[PDB]
Amino acid sequence: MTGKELFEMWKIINPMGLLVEELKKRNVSAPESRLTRQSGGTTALPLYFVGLYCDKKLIAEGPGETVLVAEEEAARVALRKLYGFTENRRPWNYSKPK
Amino acid sequence: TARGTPSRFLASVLHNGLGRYVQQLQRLSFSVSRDGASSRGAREFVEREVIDFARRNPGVVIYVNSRPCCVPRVVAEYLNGAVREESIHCKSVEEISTLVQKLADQSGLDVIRIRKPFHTDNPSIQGQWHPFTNKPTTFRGLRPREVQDP
Amino acid sequence: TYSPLPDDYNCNVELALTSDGRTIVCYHPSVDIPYEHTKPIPRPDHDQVLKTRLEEKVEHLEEGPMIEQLSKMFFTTKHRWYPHGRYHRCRKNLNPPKDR
Amino acid sequence: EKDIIKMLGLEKAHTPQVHKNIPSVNAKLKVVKHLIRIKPLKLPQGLPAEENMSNTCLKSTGELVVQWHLKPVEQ
Amino acid sequence: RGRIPGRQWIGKHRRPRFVSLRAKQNMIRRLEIEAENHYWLSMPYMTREQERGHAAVRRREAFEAIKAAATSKFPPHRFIADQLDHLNVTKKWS
Amino acid sequence: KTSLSSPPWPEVVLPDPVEETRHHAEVVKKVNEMIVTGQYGRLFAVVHFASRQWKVTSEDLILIGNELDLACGERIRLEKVLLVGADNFTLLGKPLLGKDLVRVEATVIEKTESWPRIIMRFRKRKNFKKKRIVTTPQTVLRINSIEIAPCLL
Amino acid sequence: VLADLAIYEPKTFKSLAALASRRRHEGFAAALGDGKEPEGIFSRVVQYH
Amino acid sequence: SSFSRAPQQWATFARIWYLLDGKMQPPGKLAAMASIRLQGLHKPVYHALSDCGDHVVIMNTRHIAFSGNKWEQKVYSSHTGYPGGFRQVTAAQLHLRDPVAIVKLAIYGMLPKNLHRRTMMERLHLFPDEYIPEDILKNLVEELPQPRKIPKRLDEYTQEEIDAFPRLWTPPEDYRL
RNA sequence: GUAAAUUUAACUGUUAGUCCAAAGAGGAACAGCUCUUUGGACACUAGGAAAAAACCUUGUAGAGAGAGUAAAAAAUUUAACA
Ligand SMILES: [K+]
Ligand SMILES: [Mg+2]
Ligand SMILES: [Mg+2]
Ligand SMILES: [Mg+2]
Ligand SMILES: [Mg+2]
Ligand SMILES: [Mg+2]
Ligand SMILES: [Mg+2]
Ligand SMILES: [Mg+2]
Ligand SMILES: [Mg+2]
Repeated sequence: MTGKELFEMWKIINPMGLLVEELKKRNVSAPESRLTRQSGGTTALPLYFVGLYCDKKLIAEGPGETVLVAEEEAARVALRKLYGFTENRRPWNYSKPK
Repeated sequence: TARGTPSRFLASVLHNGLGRYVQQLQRLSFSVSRDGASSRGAREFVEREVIDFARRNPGVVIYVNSRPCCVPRVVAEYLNGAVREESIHCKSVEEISTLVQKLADQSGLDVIRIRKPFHTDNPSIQGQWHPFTNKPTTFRGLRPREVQDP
Repeated sequence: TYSPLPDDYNCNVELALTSDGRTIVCYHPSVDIPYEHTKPIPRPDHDQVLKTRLEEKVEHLEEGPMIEQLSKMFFTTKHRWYPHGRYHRCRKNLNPPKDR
Repeated sequence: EKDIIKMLGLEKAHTPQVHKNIPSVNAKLKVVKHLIRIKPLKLPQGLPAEENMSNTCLKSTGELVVQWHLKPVEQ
Repeated sequence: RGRIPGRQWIGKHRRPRFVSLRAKQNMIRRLEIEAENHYWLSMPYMTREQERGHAAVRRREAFEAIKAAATSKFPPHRFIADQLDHLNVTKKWS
Repeated sequence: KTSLSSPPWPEVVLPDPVEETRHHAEVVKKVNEMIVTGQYGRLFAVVHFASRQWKVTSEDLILIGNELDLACGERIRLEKVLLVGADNFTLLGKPLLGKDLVRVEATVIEKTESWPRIIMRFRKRKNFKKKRIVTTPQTVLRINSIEIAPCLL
Repeated sequence: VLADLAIYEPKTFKSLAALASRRRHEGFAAALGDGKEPEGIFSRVVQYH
Repeated sequence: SSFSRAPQQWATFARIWYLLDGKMQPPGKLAAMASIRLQGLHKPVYHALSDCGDHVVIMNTRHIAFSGNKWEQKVYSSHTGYPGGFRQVTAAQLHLRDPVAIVKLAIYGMLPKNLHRRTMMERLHLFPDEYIPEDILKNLVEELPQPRKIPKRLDEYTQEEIDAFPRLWTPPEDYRL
């Protein structure tokens, strides 16, 4: 699991649906998707950054070529932060046990 | 040249050295000649050096076969499946010992050009740069020359 | 009220020195995009008798007009969309090395 | 000028060389004074002794320090 | 339309060359270095009379080493073992 | 007030050193408390090894261009660390961080040699042509872990 | 390393940019000052012996 | 950033549309700003073979300003190939004939002299006036600051600024002026 | 201050020369001209003066995805008058 991502190993369908259920277990309001960044909307190579906001507080943000794809990516980023599988998380401790 | 030869990125076998180090050398097959003049150094290596070398490398199986041959050779086989055959023709005992020790220290990957003298599966910790990394946001996300509530 | 750089686009940079002065400590927490600086996503996009069938509107175009369409679509020149001979196709490495 | 540079042991550029401040040595320096940088040697702690021969360093200021600990000063 | 007759940097008619701002600074920088060299050559530690003979002993001994090395040239020794070890090329296992 | 009456750049007033010294202590203590409570994830470091500065993190690989006189599998500590950083804080040396502050350890996993390198010389119309092939020894190091201790005072 | 830090550690690079900007401003104050003030906090040099 | 591999690469190498206002601005300073963005030289991830260029939109190219007498001195010359087809026109004549030619030629000369330059020009959009197509407007991202500060005319100064500047001399009371 | 020098033994090749700086001669105080002298460079490396044998910087050889430097960018805009 050195370079592998969480969802590259755990394949899921509709991450947004799973994200909503996780927040309900944590008594957190439903996230709201908004466009934080946008570039080349009318062109063939767009860029969108969709941010998920709970109680008007940013929890995750994700890029994508379309709003639907970027929103799905943001849900994956939110799940990674909630589950602790961030890219910059603490590396596995392979040292000898004390 | 680099264009006329293959290339690869720096890597290891099964992330060797991360949890534990496993010697990638797996097998050494020597072919020495009893009477061959070019195998004089090979015979010297077998008499006094291969026995001590086997003690220091319990994980490497060494096969010494004494058969008539004009060019003695040593075949090194690694865990990843790579097979490397090296000639010890008219080599002294010291040169053979250096060559054998060189084979033990190698990972078995192809000895070709390596594009980068470093490898990392997590090159970024704070987040890879994108064009909006250092761009401030505007109120209501209005684009330049955009009118709100027309 | 002095700040070496604005703290409104990337992170809040705070510079400090230890007591001995041998170490520079930088505290740069990330900045979150405010809710007020975001646009809502564009969620919104007859008694017909016959079932609505999918209609193929992709009409074939000649080599000339197609490349003009491709060049304008991606803002490139026409030269990229012309083919190349077998000599260059066979030289391409179909299994290039991959890093991470 | 090429020969005098060899006599003074200045074959390699940017390599400091120590010479005595005597008229005969200065006579050679005057010939190639346009090819060299001349600085006086400073001894803040005096000449190196047998005990600290191996702990000497020539700083960019022309000072030869007899102690070189590679540590920051505590002051 | 503007061409230099013959070669550019040689001849009666040459392409003009002009001194840039950094070209002057580089020359002045080297002039300052040589000016300081003039100062440090103005204060000899000893006079010529005092200097005389103060290193004659070392210079003579240095040349005697050169003479000794020059006159020490001779063919190297030859050993029986070196000649006999050539028989090992036909050494074989029993 | 004219166009050249004042310099184009705006005036800059540096903070009071007496007040800023207190501010620096607060920042150092804040970052030091993060290390005590372990409020950091993956750490990246810039180490000076074999005349070159390598930006490394845990589980990385570096290809040194010379033999290190070390058996394969031996673990060594890189004592020259110019920078250690996290997701929120970064420590800078002047020019090197203290040994007690940061500890970087690496493992020797491969001792090999480079691919053959062609060294060719050629001068036209002079019958000048020589060829040499060189294989430089190499050592592969795997960065195992990067550890920081609360030594910021 | 700075090129790598610019691409993969933008937050660290901004701190380096801010540090250079702060040191640059301290140099300007020193030039304008007559020398009757202490050195800048980031302008101090660690001496080695 | 904990992004997936495909979106992470897409975000880094995305194209950004920049808007530059050329009113009362020298074309060369506009060209220098545009040239950097077109080549991708403003990105830390820049490389010649990475094709990291961006789109530059310049408006009010008809209202550019030339320092000195460059309107009457600067000459744009080209040859049609046929004998006697050497045409030389001043900057003033070229500007009136084509309002976007002066800025276009300045940007074209600053780009690298290779086969990527013509592609980079396809990302450059020039408009003589404030009119910009709706599609071009909808994809704009950031407006670059004007390289030159436009000086204010005498009548643009407020009374407070006029009162602030002191009178320097006392004219004679009997002078006709 | 330096490490070369002479002698003895055995030979080959070079003996059709270019520019620059300097003192001169011939020509016309012409030549990328011709002839001597002092020195440099070229006929060997690399950087620079745009391209560049002769100007400038720099030489002793390998590997590096380190670093400090050397030479190194052209300046200038003018006619009133008792
Ligand atoms: K000429
Ligand atoms: Mg010519
Ligand atoms: Mg074209
Ligand atoms: Mg002869
Ligand atoms: Mg001649
Ligand atoms: Mg000569
Ligand atoms: Mg010849
Ligand atoms: Mg050249
Ligand atoms: Mg050298």
